[PDB]
Amino acid sequence: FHDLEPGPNVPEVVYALIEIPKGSRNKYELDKETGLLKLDRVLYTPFHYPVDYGIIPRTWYEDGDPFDIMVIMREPTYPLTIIEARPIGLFKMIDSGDKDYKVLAVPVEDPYFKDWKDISDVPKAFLDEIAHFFKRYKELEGKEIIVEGWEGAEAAKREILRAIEMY
Amino acid sequence: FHDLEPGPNVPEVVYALIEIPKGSRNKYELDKETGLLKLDRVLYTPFHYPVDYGIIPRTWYEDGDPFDIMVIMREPTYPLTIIEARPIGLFKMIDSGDKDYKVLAVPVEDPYFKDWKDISDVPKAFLDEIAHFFKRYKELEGKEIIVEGWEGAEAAKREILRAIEMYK
Amino acid sequence: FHDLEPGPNVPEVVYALIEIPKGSRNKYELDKETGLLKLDRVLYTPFHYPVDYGIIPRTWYEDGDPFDIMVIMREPTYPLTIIEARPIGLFKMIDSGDKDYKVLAVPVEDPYFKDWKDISDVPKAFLDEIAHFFKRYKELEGKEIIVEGWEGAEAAKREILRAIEMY
Amino acid sequence: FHDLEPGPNVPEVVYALIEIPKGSRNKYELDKETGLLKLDRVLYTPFHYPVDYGIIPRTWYEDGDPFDIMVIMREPTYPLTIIEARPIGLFKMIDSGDKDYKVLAVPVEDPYFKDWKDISDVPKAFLDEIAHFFKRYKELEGKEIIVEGWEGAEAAKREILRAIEMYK
Amino acid sequence: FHDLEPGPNVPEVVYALIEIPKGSRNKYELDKETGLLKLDRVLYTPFHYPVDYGIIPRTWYEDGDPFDIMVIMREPTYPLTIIEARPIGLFKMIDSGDKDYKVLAVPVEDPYFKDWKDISDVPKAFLDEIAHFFKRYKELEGKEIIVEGWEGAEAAKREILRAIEMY
Amino acid sequence: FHDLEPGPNVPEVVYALIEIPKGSRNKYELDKETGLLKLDRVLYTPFHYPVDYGIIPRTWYEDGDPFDIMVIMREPTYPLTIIEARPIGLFKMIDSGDKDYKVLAVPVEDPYFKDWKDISDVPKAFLDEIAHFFKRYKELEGKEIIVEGWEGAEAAKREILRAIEMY
Repeated sequence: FHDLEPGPNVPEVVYALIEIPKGSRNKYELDKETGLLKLDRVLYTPFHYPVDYGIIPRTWYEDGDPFDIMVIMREPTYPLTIIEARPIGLFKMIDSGDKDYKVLAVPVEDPYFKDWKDISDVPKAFLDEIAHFFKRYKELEGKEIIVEGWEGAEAAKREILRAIEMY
Repeated sequence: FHDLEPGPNVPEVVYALIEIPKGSRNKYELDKETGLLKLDRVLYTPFHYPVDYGIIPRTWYEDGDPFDIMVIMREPTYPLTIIEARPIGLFKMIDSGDKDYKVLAVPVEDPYFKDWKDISDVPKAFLDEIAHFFKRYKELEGKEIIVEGWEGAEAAKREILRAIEMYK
Repeated sequence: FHDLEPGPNVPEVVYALIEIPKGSRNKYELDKETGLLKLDRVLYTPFHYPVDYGIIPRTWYEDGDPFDIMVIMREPTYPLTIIEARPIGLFKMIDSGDKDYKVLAVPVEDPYFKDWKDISDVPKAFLDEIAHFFKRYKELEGKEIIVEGWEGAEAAKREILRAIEMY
Repeated sequence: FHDLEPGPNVPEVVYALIEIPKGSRNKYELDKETGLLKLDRVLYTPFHYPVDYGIIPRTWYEDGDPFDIMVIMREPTYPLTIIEARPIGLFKMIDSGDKDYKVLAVPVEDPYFKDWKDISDVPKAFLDEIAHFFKRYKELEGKEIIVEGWEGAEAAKREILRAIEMYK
Repeated sequence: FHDLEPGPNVPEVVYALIEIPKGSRNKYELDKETGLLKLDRVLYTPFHYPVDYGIIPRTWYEDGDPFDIMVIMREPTYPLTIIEARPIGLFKMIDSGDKDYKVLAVPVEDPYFKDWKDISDVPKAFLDEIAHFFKRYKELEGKEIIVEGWEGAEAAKREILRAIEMY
Repeated sequence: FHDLEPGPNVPEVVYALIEIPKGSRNKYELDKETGLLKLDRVLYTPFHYPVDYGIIPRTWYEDGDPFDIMVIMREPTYPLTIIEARPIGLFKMIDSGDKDYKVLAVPVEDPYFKDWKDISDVPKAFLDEIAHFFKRYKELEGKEIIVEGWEGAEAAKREILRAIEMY
């Protein structure tokens, strides 16, 4: 089952339940019916998840699916691992005509990112790398998405607080 | 960790709960009570599993252990992840008196194997490396294992059913 | 571990419930309110654990924390992997405030260590490589640790049945 | 490091000197003068090569660089190792004005691919992931690349010859 | 390296000829009488190099040895990999007998460090993680090292053209 | 080309030019016509080289092929890497009716094996693991071999000195 919480200070520090460790071509997903890790699909192209992709406990990103969070990690964690994350941005894209934003966060417990606190704290090539990833990783799956851009911490925190109360 | 079902439409597609990620030399089993991961043993020889090995939920085979399944995976998965596998063959092997059969399943969610529906679609070398592995991976342990051969998907599934029925 | 017999033989055949697989730089920890894997920190230096690091269920060690056990593995397992271990020694050190004793062990089901029963059977340098490890990993984090030395197997097996009963 | 020949019997089997081991995100090229490994660049997107990429010794193609070869390898090899590859197809792609074609070769010394003689033997998904990779792996860099398609082994080899003849 | 232009721009665009890929615990070295890769030693502690470690061809540094350069790479290369680097700093330390200065650099052809030119652009903790590294790796081998601190990019670029000419 | 030497003290310490790093399923081989690494074959079975397999510079194991040496290494080296090796045993087997012995050595520069100097210094499960490997790794290649056993250092040193003078 799951019943864990959104995290400590909330908009400030949040919990990140990881499903896909950086470097994976295999896209996993936490099962709601079981609570165990299940294989969603193997990316049709040689893309490797650029970050530790996961969700934030008990959040409701409109309808259904929890709010997804991308944690920058210098060494991938294992699926189903909880991370205390400091949001720093909001990746904004539209899939089937709808907003499909995601929280770009960073690890609290890794001094490397101690002074990282807002998109303008992340080299641009990286952001473009995460962006270029969602833009093409499902293309062979007959899906194309429209990318809008990013937003800083506040928007992130802003969306999180919401997604949570919406939950 | 067995409150889950044998999978989607049982015959044609089942769930494979992995225990051993491809390329591993540590042999992990799914603990009875706990459900958690258990270091079964460290193979006595420099072999690494050539597939993702695991079990089909809610199934019981001849010996008296879950029906084992082998999912051919390009990139290994983590012990305990669920996988929607499509059987394509049955591995017949006898471990020390026990009729220890295994299913050869492929990922439903990887196009690479889009046209791997039956044992006749698998490169004969791969099948060969698979039987050789079991044929010998225990030799040092003292257990001698005889290999019998292969059977296609239909067989695989016929056995899947029977295993499900034996859980009860 | 919420519930799990400490080990099937005691003294000897003990149950090691790994948290940090050898080779890892991410220091993981097990939470009791959840039972899920949780990222605790990221070693501030480029240090990688020299052994799988775990704990013995249903134990209690003087500081309140469980009983830490270092299993010596060739190929690292996965966090939450239950390993039937077998303590061949005890590593004495103090995180500066209450002694923090780790239990050096060897996995059964691996003929490789067939003849490993005391720290005397353990190559010296290795033993050292560990000593240095704790005597130096947190240092960077502005913290010190007093590493005395090692104690025998029976020694370890002593502090062990203590804690396994101390409940 | 090019005193070596195009390979055994040139058409049917060539040598492939690898530069990029499968699964790598760092792009390595074979330095002109030195011969030694050169970090060409770090791909701008989370792509990892899906094959062992390298060059056919003593060959020169249209653009003005060695004829490139792709060896499908289960377990990647080290940059600079030689491999006896068996072509089975030709990848047609145009990089910024240049007719940048590549050979699709398989290992002679891996039974797994025993029956991979032509492009029709390759799982269509794999071929698809291959073209998608080139089609986009440079997008961020500013270079836009158009993909043209595939041709079988005969084609591959016809081009191998021509490349050899252009070295001279 | 028997022969190879130190780098195409000097000051800046320098030629780094890696010996020990980041992540490695085997300390490799390049032999001049052969030019082949050679195992030099195995760090006595479970330390793994934090960066690809190399040297600048056709240089000479006060002790007779070449000029060491630490490139900061995301994915490690392979020994004998020529990387067009770019020194953003200088790491000052002394192996106890003659100062041993390393040259912290950043690879070009990796937009990620697009804006890395001085140690000020380098996350602090990281810089530290290195400092600790040398200030602690050989210790176990009954040896000490005096780690002062870091110096700027121009600082590094200075000691550099020294050695590149000192021949 | 190659022209390197057998090693330092000779029967005592020897050089090991590695072709196949521990963990490889891919069997490589140093090319005599080129001197570059070439792929011999990919093992027909999921065996992974148990050790760093290689050759000793300028040795003549009867006809042709250089004397092969197996170095025990806790972390694999890269192909074409030179290692100073301390012989400790002779693996004895017969392939096509002939002796096809190999030198089992150990790394000088890794304190872990400081006190390893003779087969009786290597856990037995390991020796049986190396042995079981050659016994079956070419079976699917229609070849079966006959395994005789091992011999200690002196035999090794004895065979090396010979193989060299024979060269």
